Amino acid sequence: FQLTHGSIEHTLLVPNDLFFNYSQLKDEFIKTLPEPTEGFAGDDEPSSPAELYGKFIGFISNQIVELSLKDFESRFLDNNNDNIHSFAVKLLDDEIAKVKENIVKNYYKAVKSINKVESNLLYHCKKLVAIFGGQGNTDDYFEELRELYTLYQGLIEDLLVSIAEKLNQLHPSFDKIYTQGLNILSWLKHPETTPDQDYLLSVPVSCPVICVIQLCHYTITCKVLGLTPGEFRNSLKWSTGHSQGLVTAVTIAASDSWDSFLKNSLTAVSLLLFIGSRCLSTYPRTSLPPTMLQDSLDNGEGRPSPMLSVRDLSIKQVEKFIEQTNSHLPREKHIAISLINGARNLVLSGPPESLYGFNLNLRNQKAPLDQSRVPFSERKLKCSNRFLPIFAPFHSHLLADATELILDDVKEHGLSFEGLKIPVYDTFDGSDFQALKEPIIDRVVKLITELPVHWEEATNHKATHILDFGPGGVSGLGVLTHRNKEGTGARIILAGTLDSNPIDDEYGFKHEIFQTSADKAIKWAPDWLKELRPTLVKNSEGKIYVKTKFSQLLGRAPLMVAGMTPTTVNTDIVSASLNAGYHIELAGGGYFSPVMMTRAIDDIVSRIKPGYGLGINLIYVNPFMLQWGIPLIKDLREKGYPIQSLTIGAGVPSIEVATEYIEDLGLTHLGLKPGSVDAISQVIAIAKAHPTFPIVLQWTGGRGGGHHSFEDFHQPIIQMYSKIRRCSNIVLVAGSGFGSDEDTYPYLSGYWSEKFNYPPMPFDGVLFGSRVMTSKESHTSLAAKKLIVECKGVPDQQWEQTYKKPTGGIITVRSEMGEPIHKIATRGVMFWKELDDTIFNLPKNKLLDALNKKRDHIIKKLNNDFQKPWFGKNANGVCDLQEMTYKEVANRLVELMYVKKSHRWIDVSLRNMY
Amino acid sequence: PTLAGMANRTIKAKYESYDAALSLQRQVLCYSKDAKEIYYKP
Amino acid sequence: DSLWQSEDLESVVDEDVQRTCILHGPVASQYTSKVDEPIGDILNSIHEGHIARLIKEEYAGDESKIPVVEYFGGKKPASGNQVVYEIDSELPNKQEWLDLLAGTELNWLQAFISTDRIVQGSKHVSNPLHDILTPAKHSKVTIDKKTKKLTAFENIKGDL
Amino acid sequence: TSKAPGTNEPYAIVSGDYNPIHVSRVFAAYAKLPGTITHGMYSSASIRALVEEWAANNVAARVRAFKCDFVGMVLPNDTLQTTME
Ligand SMILES: Cc1cc2nc3c(=O)[nH]c(=O)nc-3n(C[C@H](O)[C@H](O)[C@H](O)COP(=O)(O)O)c2cc1C
Repeated sequence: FQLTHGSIEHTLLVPNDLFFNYSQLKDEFIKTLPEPTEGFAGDDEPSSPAELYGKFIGFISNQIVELSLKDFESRFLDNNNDNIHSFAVKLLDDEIAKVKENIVKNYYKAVKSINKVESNLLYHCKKLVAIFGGQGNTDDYFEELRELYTLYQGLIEDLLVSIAEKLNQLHPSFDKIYTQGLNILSWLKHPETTPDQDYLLSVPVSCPVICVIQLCHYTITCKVLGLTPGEFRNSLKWSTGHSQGLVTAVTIAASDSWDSFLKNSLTAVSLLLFIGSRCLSTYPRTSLPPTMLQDSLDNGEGRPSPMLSVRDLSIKQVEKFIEQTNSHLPREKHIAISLINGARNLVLSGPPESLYGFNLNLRNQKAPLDQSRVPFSERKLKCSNRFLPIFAPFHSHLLADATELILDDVKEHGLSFEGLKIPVYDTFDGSDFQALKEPIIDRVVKLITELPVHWEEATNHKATHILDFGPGGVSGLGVLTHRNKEGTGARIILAGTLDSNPIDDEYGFKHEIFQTSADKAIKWAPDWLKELRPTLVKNSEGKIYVKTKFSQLLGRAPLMVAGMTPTTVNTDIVSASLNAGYHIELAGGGYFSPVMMTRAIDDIVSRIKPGYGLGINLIYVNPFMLQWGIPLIKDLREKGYPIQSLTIGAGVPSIEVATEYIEDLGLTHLGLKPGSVDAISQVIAIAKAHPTFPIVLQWTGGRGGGHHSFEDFHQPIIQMYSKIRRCSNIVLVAGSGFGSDEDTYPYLSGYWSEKFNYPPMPFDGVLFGSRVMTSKESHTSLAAKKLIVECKGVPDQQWEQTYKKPTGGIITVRSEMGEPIHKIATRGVMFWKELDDTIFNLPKNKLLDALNKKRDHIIKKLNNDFQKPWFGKNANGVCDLQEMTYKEVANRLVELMYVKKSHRWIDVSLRNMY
Repeated sequence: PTLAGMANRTIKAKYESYDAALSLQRQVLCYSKDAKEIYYKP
Repeated sequence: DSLWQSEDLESVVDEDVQRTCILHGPVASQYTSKVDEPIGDILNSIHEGHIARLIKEEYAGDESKIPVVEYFGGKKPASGNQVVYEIDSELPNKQEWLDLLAGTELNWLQAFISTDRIVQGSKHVSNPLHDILTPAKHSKVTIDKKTKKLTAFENIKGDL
Repeated sequence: TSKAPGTNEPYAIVSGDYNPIHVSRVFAAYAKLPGTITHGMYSSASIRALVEEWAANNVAARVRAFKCDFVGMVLPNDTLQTTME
């Protein structure tokens, strides 16, 4: 057979009379197909041979249909016969969603009864968890049910028809608030009959429809796998829901054989109908002043709603703001915590006017700002608050008086959930609904109307697989809870929508639940404690090493000495520190030409044992360093020197620079210490560009060091760890104020994040820059070492106030280029700080005048306090360079450039100047 | 505007959160400068 | 050029430390307390402390429970006795072929095949094996035993 | 924009103005006016709702003298572009 359209065709082996009948159906089918669009980028034009086959079988679906079904399944669904979604997304990734959903629909139209247990990798290995979304997940929620009805007709048409009759029967029960009805079938089948999104979003309407979406997704997950609800629910470890989905969760827990499942769906739908109608009757939303919504809109804000979502702020801060607004509002238009989606994700219920005033206060207090040049302790807080698409203040006192009415109305219809099989986690208290003295429906109604939602506490799961059946999908509850459980080993599957999988492959999808091959069907999110656990290992000689992602590459301990221009330019410190068996990167900052760098590298190579390897550190701020050092490193590598690593200092290079550094010069790994969230993003992009080349980060918080890109050591690596570990070749090591096992072990084992309430976040290694100064191998002067030791330290919380005074004998000073340097508060360093606070900060004209007026004072200060004295001084007396005889100039040059005790000049170039 | 300015900074120092919560859009106007707003002549 | 003074203090004016600027970390200064001790000693103390924490926590304080390998290193972060591999030209991945020849155990031949670099008198040059064992078309390879020996044959002048 | 109601029964019931020309087809046909036109008082109240909404800020203190004249005529399910300045 030649079923074809454009440059695609499919071959079917048909019996003779069957071939005549198939030819009849084929000319009839091409009578309906459209012409090629020169790319198959149209609407009804198939873009794949199997898309054409699906169109053909769907046409017949309005003996040959079985043949086409079997041929299609054998040709394209290789063991994924029930998993047409997997094929659809295979087309999306390799071969848009409209045609993918169309092939899915045509296949499901064609199939016979699907009562066959699908091998979904043992349905994801038998902990299965079912979460249900709530209200406000998405604005255009109704199109979700539109596509659901259109494309899964054979599976949930019966359910939708049942819901339509149930709701049209429920309206006579009490009353109709529904100015445009609630007949869902008419709206779905006739697009013109459907009212506007505002009326659809009105709660008495929307709550039944959101229940419809959840129950439809559950019914699809049952029928596709051929699993009755009574046994699918058994497969689930437990189930719960958001602000609205908890009723669906308890109903699914009460599921049974299909006949009883329809009764369960009736119960859930009637309960949500009563909840929505009673809530709207108790608090009907009113007109909203147009000047007020205009003011809200012209400040980057959405339409005001009875719920306001605030992100990037803690419950305590958000609560303090509500207390201000409530103190200045009457009790009856107060704002209360409606739901706590996470530590930095909240939603607050109340009147839209009260929440608008709330948002005015929050906009006044917030900032737009490029605060990278501002210390972290004094940085203004950022947040992105917006109103959810909802028309009711759920979980607030406004609907509290609707509660008793809801229960009284429920008691008349026999609505009662008693026989729950799986646990249903309480959305507020977190416990199981099974162990409740009061009726389950009473508790759930009180939850949805009055009580808040501590979402994380409710979903304190101990499970591996979670699936969201609610509205929103990508914008729904699954993605929201995935952020809360990124690193705890939880895999969220969005079992309510088919789409191309995330480009970073973070949460699953309908295709992922329905896959049958146990490589994409079974997908586990990273559990950092387990997969980055600091392990131990032993060598043949018996030496014990700490096996991590960092120690594994180096073959030695995961405790490096970072590059240091003053401290790690000596040949001996590098050579002996390496001979101790610890990686150290010789800094180039003390070397100003390739000949000096080559001499130092040669000396270190000669002084280290065979089989050894060192690293080099280069500063990216100065292009001269790069242009003389990168060719030298390439030359030494082509020679075959033991240079193992290149650590690029402050300033992550561009993608092209990282590319040439990774390919041209053959290093084992590339140290790429960033100093900001953006710089970490650049490093991640470089690692993506080179997925196989190891890249050790060496991220430094700027709390300790020399030149510190001032940040916090915790927050950036708290919010970027998740994005850092989605990279097989990024190795995560961090320093910035580490000097002992006591303060490094929590970071190695990941326990450091417990205080922040994040999953354990193990670190591959740690770098020690300031702890190794006092080491005997370092050539820093003994008086300098005594000063380093005698200067006390500063706990982490108090580091950032070093800009103002000597925190533990260390202060921040401005560079010639403006970068801040942490320096011990010596007399010279304090003079430096005084000058860069009082003189160098002034404009040029004011700089010179102030320079003279305070030069009268600076000459003395340079003489008594700084490295560089005033050259004009003679025996004590302050003189200018003009008040100087040639003899005393020469004498001063001897005194200041030639060392008497060592009987040598400081430097040959100084001798040449003399 | 000797009184308009001090009324402005009074509401700023004392009634900022009050105005926010109650959704009060205070418009301080002076005959010297904001005459167009006084006479509704935008 | 203010950084060298802390290293060479015998030259600055009167060898006074307070006149020199020394870079250091406020959070690490509390841990930095001891004068003139070996850098190897410092790093050994840190490593041994970490090993003590790990042995107490994840191994019940028994060193015999630590997994043992002949050599520790050479593993990229982004990654019977008688076997015969007939190499072809269709698609034998270099990495997969070298891994198969290297084997599973962290033994001498595993190191000597999977390692990407060779040392020549303290000189890291390219591994000659990644050139010799490179996929050709007829480089049939054979290991006699898990730790006995390895042999690679080729159809030279029409004779294997 | 304000939209006249699909039927005039609810306004007739609530206001007490049971004039058949608004609800009964036969009486409108007899009166020769074009169909069951909507209540002019419905139109006035619906556009004064626009005034109270936009000109005020949902503030009931601003409700004061509201003159209105039914110059034309409005059918049910009629979309009307109100303008005020
Ligand atoms: C004296 C000194 C010099 C440093 N020089 C450099 C440098 O030249 N290039 C660079 O990227 N980092 C440099 N650093 C930063 C270190 O590599 C490391 O990040 C820092 O010392 C960690 O501080 P901590 O051990 O107190 O936590 C220097 C640090 C110090 C203390």
